[PDB]
Amino acid sequence: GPKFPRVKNWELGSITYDTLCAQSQQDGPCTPRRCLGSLVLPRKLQTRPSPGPPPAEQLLSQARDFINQYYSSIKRSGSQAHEERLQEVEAEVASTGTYHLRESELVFGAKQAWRNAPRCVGRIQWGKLQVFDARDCSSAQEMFTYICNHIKYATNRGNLRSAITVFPQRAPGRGDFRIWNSQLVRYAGYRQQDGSVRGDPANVEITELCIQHGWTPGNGRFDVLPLLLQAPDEAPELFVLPPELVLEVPLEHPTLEWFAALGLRWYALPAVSNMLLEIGGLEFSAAPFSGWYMSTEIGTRNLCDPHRYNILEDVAVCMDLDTRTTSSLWKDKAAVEINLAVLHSFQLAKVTIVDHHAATVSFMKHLDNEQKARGGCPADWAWIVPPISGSLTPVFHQEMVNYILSPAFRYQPDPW
Amino acid sequence: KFPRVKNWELGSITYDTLCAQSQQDGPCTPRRCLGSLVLPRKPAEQLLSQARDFINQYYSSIKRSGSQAHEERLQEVEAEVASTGTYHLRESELVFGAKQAWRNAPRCVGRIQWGKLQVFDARDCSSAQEMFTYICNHIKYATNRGNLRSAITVFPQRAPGRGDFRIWNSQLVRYAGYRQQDGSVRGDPANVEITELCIQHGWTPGNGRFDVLPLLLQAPDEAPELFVLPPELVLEVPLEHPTLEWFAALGLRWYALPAVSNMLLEIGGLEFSAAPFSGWYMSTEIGTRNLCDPHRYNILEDVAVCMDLDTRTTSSLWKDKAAVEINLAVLHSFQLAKVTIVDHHAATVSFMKHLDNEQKARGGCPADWAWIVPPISGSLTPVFHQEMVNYILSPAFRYQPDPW
Ligand code: HEM
Ligand code: HEM
Ligand SMILES: Cc1cc(CCNCc2ccc3ccc(N)nc3c2)ccc1C#N
Ligand SMILES: Cc1cc(CCNCc2ccc3ccc(N)nc3c2)ccc1C#N
Ligand SMILES: C[C@H](O)[C@H](O)[C@H]1CNc2nc(N)[nH]c(=O)c2N1
Ligand SMILES: C[C@H](O)[C@H](O)[C@H]1CNc2nc(N)[nH]c(=O)c2N1
Ligand SMILES: [Zn+2]
Repeated sequence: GPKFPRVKNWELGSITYDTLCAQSQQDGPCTPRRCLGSLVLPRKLQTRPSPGPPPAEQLLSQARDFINQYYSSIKRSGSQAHEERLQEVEAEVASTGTYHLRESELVFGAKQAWRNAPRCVGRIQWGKLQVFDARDCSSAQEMFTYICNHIKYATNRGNLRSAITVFPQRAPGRGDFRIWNSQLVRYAGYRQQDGSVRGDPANVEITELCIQHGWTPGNGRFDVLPLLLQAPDEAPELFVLPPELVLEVPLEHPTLEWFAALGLRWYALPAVSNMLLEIGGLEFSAAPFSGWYMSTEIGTRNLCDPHRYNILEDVAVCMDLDTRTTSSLWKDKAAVEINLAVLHSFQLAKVTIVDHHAATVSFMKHLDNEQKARGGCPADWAWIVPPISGSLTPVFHQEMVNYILSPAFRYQPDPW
Repeated sequence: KFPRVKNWELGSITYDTLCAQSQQDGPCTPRRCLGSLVLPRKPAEQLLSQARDFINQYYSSIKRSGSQAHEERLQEVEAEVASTGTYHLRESELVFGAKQAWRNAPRCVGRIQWGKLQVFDARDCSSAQEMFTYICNHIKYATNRGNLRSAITVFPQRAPGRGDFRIWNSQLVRYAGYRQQDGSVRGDPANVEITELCIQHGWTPGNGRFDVLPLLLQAPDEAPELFVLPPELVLEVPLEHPTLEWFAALGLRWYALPAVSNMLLEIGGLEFSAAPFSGWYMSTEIGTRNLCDPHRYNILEDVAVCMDLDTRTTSSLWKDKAAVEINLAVLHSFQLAKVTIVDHHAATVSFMKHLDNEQKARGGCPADWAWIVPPISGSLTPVFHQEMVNYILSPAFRYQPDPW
């Protein structure tokens, strides 16, 4: 009947229609001929910068759309203040080629970008975001101050709080503010003479950049990287995070006493720093944000990916499993105990964390909330379903519709 | 252009040029991706173009394209369509077509096996009774006392203005699901509807959790008929665990043969509404989905309690622990009973090899990532880290409506 995607839950038998996808103004990577939904970074997901501001016609339409979004969210659509704000944006773009967001618009926009993020299972929390306005920042040194404050506020001694800090937007003929690091906290990856890697192989490139830029390298598996911070039209400067600001959790297992002897650990705060926050056509190239971890990010991906710390076989050996045959399920067994250790250790340390069952259950609640609020919720099934125990969580059995809404967090090319 | 396809574990890149051979729309558009949907939402020149394409594929496959046999065959097909609005395949074409359809199935992790498929031609079938005989033979052949062999049996194609041959059951082997008026379901809840259909066509029910269903077989424009399978035909494996002695006490079992029987086989524009096929099980189908899905047997909590796990909270990972042991028991029991089965690690490793074979052979391979990645331990398998392109190639296996 309804001219919209029909969405089914196969556990419960229930049916919804997504009308929200009608609001999408940007194409994704799929066509009637082939689905490219499993691609991490298709050409249709990456952006590209250009030294001059967008066609004013293009900016204006994106801006008017956002201003409309804003005035709706405060139930003043069609009002005199709504129309005057539009005029003010048209005028500002007409004379300068760009415009600026009021503070409450920036707050609404940051929350909406999170709410719109199809790959995030944590969106039940979308309305609880502390927005630090840093659009006054004028130096790399000052970015560091703002970032340290963010870290202190967000970490809160283990009672984590979601936050984003927004640095000045891209400007016509002026260099970007950029944080070179992909996260505020990253372990070094040192390429050994044998070709193997000590530390986190995900971080080889950023490690060597830090070294090129004068950082004296350690040689551990868990060396915290310094930040490479870039103010407009300047070489990036190097900043060492004071160790007491970086909360870490040593990993131990509730019953396997040898696990603590492994010397594994992870940091408390997942703070992503290389993403572009786009609002009403405005581009915030530096806008780091943080929440708290879902345990599978640490226990399954970062610790067990073959191209990350790759500890599965080591743990399986300690567990005395048969690692000579796939059918012993030694990988599945070790992976479970590693995830358990992550959960147990974070709880012991009083550091906020959520397991993949609690997380996906809460994401189902989010889906129902959004069905009523907006008539749908953009969601990337492959990313929402956790990397272990897929069909054991409710999201596996939930069909999802994926599409791009703005405000958005977007990937952007590396500054170098 | 053509999609750049990357493996994130190895850093290796391919380009899929095979997708350009797709003449059939999937559900996605540039505005929104619908890849996670289980089912699709919904003259004679068209048939003729599909027929030619397929005949071309066939003669290319035996490397005799442009031959006299090739040109004469195209003319036979064209003459037959022009006069009758349809045509018929030669057995060798059908054997090639059935293998290609499996090969092209984006949701199948077992495609390394695609060239090894026994094709039974059952197109000279005129009655439900004859359908039953063919099905029993298929089952006997494919089961092979536990040394499972992949097979397909192809019943007569659809013809305009006449009902289809259909097997109403979704698989040749299904356990009954009896709806207890106290809300619940005894047996397999996936099969409540077929179970009830059987009863009202005269089946005398059981009351167990694992009662094997009769087949409802339908010849064109006739009520379906009921046929009970001879119990010696249905090989089953009692489930036990290698170390937890209490596991056997759960009374769990599963059948050996995954024989799917409700899909439509399309070859060269011709449609085969009954063409049941079978291979062997990947252990997660049974251990994870069939036994642990909340809307299937849903045994996670029973096993967890037996394992004395803390059910009170998600963060004990009781679900994950119990699932692992359930999958282990399935593997162990099948291996003990000498019945073919493949674990999800071995299966995904073979599929990676298959992807590489196909890249060299065809320049790509249609794959549905969400269906290829197993339902436990996803990122622990190599397929999780492999980008895939999904598209429809013909010959194809397709869904079709239930005939009731
Ligand atoms: C509050 C607790 C939160 C949890 C448990 C959570 C969970 C997750 C997880 C598990 C992922 C997948 C990441 C990966 O596999 O690499 C993800 C992705 C994402 N998250 Fe959330 N998140 C939280 C808060 C936030 C916040 C505060 C923001 C932004 C304001 C955010 C925005 C995003 C975005 C944009 C992605 C897509 C990542 C990408 O494409 O690389 N999340 N989240
Ligand atoms: C030889 C051993 C085989 C293995 C291990 C295997 C494995 C699998 C698995 C695990 C699935 C997903 C099923 C689900 O989750 O419901 C699947 C789907 C599928 N398989 Fe294979 N398979 C095998 C043989 C075959 C054969 C012989 C055929 C056809 C001749 C075939 C055609 C298909 C098709 C069409 C699907 C899609 C199912 C659907 O969309 O409902 N497979 N396979
Ligand atoms: C290497 C790579 C990785 C990724 C995913 C990173 N996603 C991390 C992330 C982002 C936001 C998060 C928010 C909360 C949270 N707990 N984890 C979060 C983790 C995408 C593209 C590329 C590339 N190229
Ligand atoms: C409820 C439902 C389920 C499905 C997937 C069934 N897929 C079974 C299947 C098919 C082929 C197989 C081949 C081999 C094998 N081991 N298992 C195989 C299992 C599709 C549509 C609906 C609907 N409506
Ligand atoms: C190839 C595939 O897209 C890739 O491995 C994806 C799959 N799903 C994911 N899901 C999450 N949450 N995070 C990821 O990095 C990925 N990686
Ligand atoms: C909604 C989602 O597409 C659905 O639950 C899918 C996910 N992946 C799957 N993968 C396999 N192999 N089998 C399935 O039934 C499903 N179900
Ligand atoms: Zn798609």
